[PDB]
Amino acid sequence: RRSQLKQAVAKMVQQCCTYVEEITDLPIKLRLIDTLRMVTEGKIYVEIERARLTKTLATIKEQNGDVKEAASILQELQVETYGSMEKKERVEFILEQMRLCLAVKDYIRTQIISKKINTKFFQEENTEKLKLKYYNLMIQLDQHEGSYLSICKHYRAIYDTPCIQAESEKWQQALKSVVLYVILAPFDNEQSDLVHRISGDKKLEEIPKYKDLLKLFTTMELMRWSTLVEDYGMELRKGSLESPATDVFGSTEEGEKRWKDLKNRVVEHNIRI
Amino acid sequence: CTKIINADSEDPKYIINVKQFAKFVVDLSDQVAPTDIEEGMRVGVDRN
Amino acid sequence: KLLEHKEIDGRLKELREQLKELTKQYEKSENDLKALQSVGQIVGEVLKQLTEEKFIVKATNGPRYVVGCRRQLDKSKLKPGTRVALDMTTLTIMRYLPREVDPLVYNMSHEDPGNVSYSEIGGLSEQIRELREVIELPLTNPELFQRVGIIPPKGCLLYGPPGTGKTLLARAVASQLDCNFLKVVSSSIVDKYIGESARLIREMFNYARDHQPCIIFMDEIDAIGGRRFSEGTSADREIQRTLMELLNQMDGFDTLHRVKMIMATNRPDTLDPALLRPGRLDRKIHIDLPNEQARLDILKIHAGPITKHGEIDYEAIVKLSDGFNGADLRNVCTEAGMFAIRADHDFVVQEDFMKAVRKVADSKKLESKLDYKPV
Amino acid sequence: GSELVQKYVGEGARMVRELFEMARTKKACLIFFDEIDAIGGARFDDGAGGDNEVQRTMLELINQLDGFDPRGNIKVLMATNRPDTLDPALMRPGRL
Amino acid sequence: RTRLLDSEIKIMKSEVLRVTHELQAMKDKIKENSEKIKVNKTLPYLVSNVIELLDVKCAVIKTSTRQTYFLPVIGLVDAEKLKPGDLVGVNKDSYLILETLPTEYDSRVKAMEVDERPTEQYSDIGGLDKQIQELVEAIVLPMNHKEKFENLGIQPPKGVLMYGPPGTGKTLLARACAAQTKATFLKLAGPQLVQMFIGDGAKLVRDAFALAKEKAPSIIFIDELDAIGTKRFDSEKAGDREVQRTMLELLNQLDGFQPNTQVKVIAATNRVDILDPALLRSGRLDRKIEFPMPNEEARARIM
Ligand SMILES: Nc1ncnc2c1ncn2[C@@H]1O[C@H](COP(=O)(O)OP(=O)(O)OP(=O)(O)O)[C@@H](O)[C@H]1O
Repeated sequence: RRSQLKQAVAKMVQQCCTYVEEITDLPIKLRLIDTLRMVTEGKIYVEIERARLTKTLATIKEQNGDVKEAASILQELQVETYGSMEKKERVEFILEQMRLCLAVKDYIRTQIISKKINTKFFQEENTEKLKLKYYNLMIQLDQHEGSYLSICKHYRAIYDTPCIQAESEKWQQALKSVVLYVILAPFDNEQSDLVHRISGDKKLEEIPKYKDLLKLFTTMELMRWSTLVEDYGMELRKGSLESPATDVFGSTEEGEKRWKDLKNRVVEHNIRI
Repeated sequence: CTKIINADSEDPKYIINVKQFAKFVVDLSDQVAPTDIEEGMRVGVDRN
Repeated sequence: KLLEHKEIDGRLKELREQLKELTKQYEKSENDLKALQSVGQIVGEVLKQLTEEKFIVKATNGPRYVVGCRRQLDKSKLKPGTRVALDMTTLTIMRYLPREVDPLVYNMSHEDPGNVSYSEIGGLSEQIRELREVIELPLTNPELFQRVGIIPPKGCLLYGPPGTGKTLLARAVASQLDCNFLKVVSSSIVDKYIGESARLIREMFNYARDHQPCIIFMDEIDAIGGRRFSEGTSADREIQRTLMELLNQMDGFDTLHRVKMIMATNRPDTLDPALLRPGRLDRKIHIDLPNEQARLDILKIHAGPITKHGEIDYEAIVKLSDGFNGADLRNVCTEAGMFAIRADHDFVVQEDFMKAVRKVADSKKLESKLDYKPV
Repeated sequence: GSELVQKYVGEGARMVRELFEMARTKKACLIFFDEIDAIGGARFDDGAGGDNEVQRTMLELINQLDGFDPRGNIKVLMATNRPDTLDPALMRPGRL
Repeated sequence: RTRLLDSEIKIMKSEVLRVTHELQAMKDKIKENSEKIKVNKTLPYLVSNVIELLDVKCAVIKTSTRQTYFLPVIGLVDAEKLKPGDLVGVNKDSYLILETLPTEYDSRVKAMEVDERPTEQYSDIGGLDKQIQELVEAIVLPMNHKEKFENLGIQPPKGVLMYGPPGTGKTLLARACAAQTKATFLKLAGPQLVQMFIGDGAKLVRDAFALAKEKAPSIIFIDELDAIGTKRFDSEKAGDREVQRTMLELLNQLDGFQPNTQVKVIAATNRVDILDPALLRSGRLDRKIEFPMPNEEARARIM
C-alpha cells in the first residue's frame, strides 16, 4: 500500500510541476509543502524531494536570492547524500547546493560544502561525456576559492572540452586561462615543472600572449615591470581575445589583487635571478 | 645403499633416492644385468 | 622454359628455408653452451647490514656467512629482509631478487574474497545506511574528521544472528565500499606463538595500509583452531590480550590511509567494555532476524541463479518454512535443485521448493556446532 | 611398548606399519600388546599435542588393526591393568 | 629462364654449405647433449622440483638435499616448457636445469588405490539409509551426469566429512560405496600422510590429489582425518611442523582448486572436535554425514 501511495506521490510531483507553471508562488509552494510532509518517510526515489530542491531553487528566484532560501536548498541538498537512487543527476544536485554557497559570497561557505564536493569524483572520463559536461560546471566553480596554482590545475581540466570544440576564442581561452596562472602564482618546484609542460603547446604557440608569458618560464635574466606594463597593455583589453583576461586584471576584487600579484611575482623573479 | 622409485624406456636412467641425499638419475653399472635391476628395489650405487 | 626455371628457383627457396632452420638449430646450440658456463647462486636472506661493504646474511639451508656486495648492487635496495643471490665459491652478494611462496602470509594477505552483490541476503536497512555512513565519512575525508579533531572511529561491530548476517553480508560490505577486504579469522594470525598473533595482526594492518579503500574485517575473530582459549590454567585469554593489543594498534601507532579496522564480528562471546567506549568502538550495528517479507526478497535473490517452471509462488514457499537464515533460504533453493535433479527436471516446480522448504524446516528445528553469542 | 615410542616424529608409526607387514608375511600369528597404555592407549589429543607423535602411532595401529582390510590372519591379545584409560576406538570391537 | 636456373644452382651450392652448417650445428648440439647425458647420469644431478619460475629466464630449485639455488640462466630445457612445482634436473655443481625428466609420483600414493576393489553392498548397512542417500548425492551424482546440476546452475560440493561415534559405520558406508560404484577409490589415513622428513607428508598429500586429478572417476577416502587435521599446535619453536604442513597441503588443494566435480574426497573421524574449523571452512568440506548410534529398529536389522 505504501508503494501505491508512492505511485500517487509520483503523480503528485508531475501535477506539482504543472501547478508550478499554472499558479503563482503562494499556491504552488503550499502544494509542494503538503506532499513534502506526507513523503518525509518516503525516499527521493526520483525527484520526490528533488522537486522540493527545485521548489527552493524557485523560492530563491522569488526571494531575489534570499540567503535563507539558499540555506534551505543547502540543508535539504546536504540531507540528500544518498537520497536520489540515480547517480549522475544526484551529483549535479550537489553542485547546485555548491553554487548557492558561492552565491552567499562568503567564499568559505562554498568551501564548507566543497568538502562534500570533495566526496564527488570521476565526473570526467564518464560514459556519454554527460558527466564531463557536468564536470565543466564543478571546475568552473573553482576561482578565488582555488589557490593561484590550483586555478591552473582546474583550468587545464576545463581546457580539454573547448579544445575538442576548437573554438577560435574559447579553445584559445581554455589554454590561455591555465597559462595566466604563472604570473599570479609564486615560484615553486611544482610551478616550474608545470610551466614547462604548458609551454610548447602548438595551440599556445599561436597566441601572442604565450610569447610574452615565456619570459617568466626562462631565466631571461631580469624583466623590468615597467616594460611588462607596455607589453601587457593588450592583456587589459585585447579587443580580439581577452576571454581569460578576467583571470588576471578583470577588475578589482579578482583583478587588482591579480595586478598586485603580477608586480610581486616579477619582483620575486628579479630577486631569484 | 639407495632405493629405486622408477624406470625409463631406452636408457633406463633409473632415478634413486639415496635415503636423505637426493633423487639421483644413475645409469646401470656396466657389469650388471638390466633385468636384474628392478623398479621399487633396494640397490647399491658406487659414489665415484 | 622460363616457367620451369621459376619452379626450380622455388625448390631452391624451399632448400633456403631448411638452411634457415639449420641456422636456428646452430643458434640454439650456441645459447646452450653459453648457459653451461653459469654456476648458479646460493639463495639467502640478508640478516642485517654489518657495514656498507659487508652485510651479514644467512643461507636458506642454515649456515650463515658475512658477505660483501658485488658491483652496482643498489645497497639501498639490499636492506635487511631482502632475498639475495650469493656466489657459490666467492659467497658474495650477486643480485637482489625478492621471491617468497609465503603460503601462511597469503592467508594473512588478500585471501579473503569480496561479494559483488549489493544485497545477497537483502537486510540492508542499516547495512548500507549506518554501516556505510560511519566508514564513508573518514574514507571520503579523514581531514574533515581532523578539523573536528575527533580520531576517525577505527571500527564498528556488526553483532547479529549467526549465518543470516555472519555467513552472508560479511563480504557484501566489500562491494559497498567497492574494494577487496582482509578477513581477520585469526586462525592464520595465531600459528605457533600466542605473542606473535598481535605482531602478525600488525603485519596485516600494514598490508591494509597499502590499500586505502581496503577495510580490515575482523570476521570470526573468536574462531581459532579447536575453541577460543579463555583464561584457564592450561591456556589463558591470549585472544583477550591480543584484543587489548589490537586497541593499541588501532589508535595512535597504526592509523593511516583512512583504513577502518571494523570489528564487525558477532563471533566473540565477550565484548570488552573499554573497547565499547567511543573511539575503539564508536558505534555498534545490530543485524536483525528477517521480517519474512524480507526473507521472500532474500529467496528471490537466491532464486536469481535458478531455472524454474515459472509457476512458482515464492511467498507460499517462504510462508511454509520460517528458516530466518539467509544460508537456510539459500539451502531451500539448493534442496529444490536436488528435488529438481530427481525426475531429471531442469526446471524447478514450486512444489520442489516447498518440499525443500519442509526439509529446511526440519534443519531449522535441529541445529549444532553453534557456540558464538555477541555480548 | 617403549620401542614403539621414538625420538623422530612418526618414526614409531613407521615401525607399527612394519609390525603389521611382518605379521602379514607370516601365516597366522598372535601379537601381544602388553601394557597397551604405553602404546598411547588414550586420545585426549589436546591443543598442546604433547602426545601428538604417540597419538599418530596409536591411530596407525588402529587402522592397520581394522578398516580397509584388517588383520586377515592376525589375532591381537592386549593386556591392561587399567581398562578405563584405553582409548575408545581401540576398545571398540572388531579391533578387539 | 636460364638465368633463373643459374640462380637456383647458386642457391643449391648455398644449400650444400647449409648441410655442412647443419652438421656443425648438430656437432655443437652433440657436445652439449653428451655433457647433458653425463650430468644426468652423475650422482650430483640431484633432480628435484623448481620452487618458482623467474624472469630477468631464471629458476629457483630446491634440491632433494633441501638446498635452494637461484640460477641466472633458467637452463638447457625451454623456460616456457618448465612448470613451477614440476620435477627438474639440477646440474651436478652448476645447479642449472638440464632436463625436465619423466614425471613420477610417491610409491605410497600408488599403493593407496584399491586396484582389487572392495566387496560390500549398500543394502548391508542398516538403519543409516538417509545418510547413504546423502553420500550418493555427494559422490554418485557428480560421478553421473552433472548436466542436471549445470542446467539449474547449482554445483555439487566436493569433499564429504562423515563424523560418528566409533561403532557407527563411517567406514562401512565408504567401503560399500567403493564396491558399488567403481571410481578409483583411494585409501588414506592421517598417520599414513605423516612422515619423518619435513614437507615429505605434504608431497604425499599433493601426489595423492594429483592421482585423483589424473583419473576422471576418482574418490579419495581418508579415515582418521583428525590425525593430519589436529588443531594447529601453538607449541613455540620445536613442534610437529611437518604434520601442520601436510594439513595445509590438503587445504591448498581443497581451497580455490578442483572446481571440476570429477574428483571428490570422503573423510571420516571418530571425533569431529579435534578437526580444525579450517578443514570444513565454508566449501572445502561442506558435506557432513553424521552417523547416529543405531536406533531400536536399526539394531534389530543390524543383528
Ligand atoms: N548399520 C550398520 N550395519 C552393519 N554394520 C554396521 C553398521 N554400523 C556399524 N557397523 C559395523 O561397524 C564396523 C564398521 O567400522 P566403523 O565405521 O565403525 O569404524 P570406525 O573407523 O571406528 O568408524 P568412525 O570413523 O565412524 O568412528 C563393522 O563392524 C560394521 O559391521
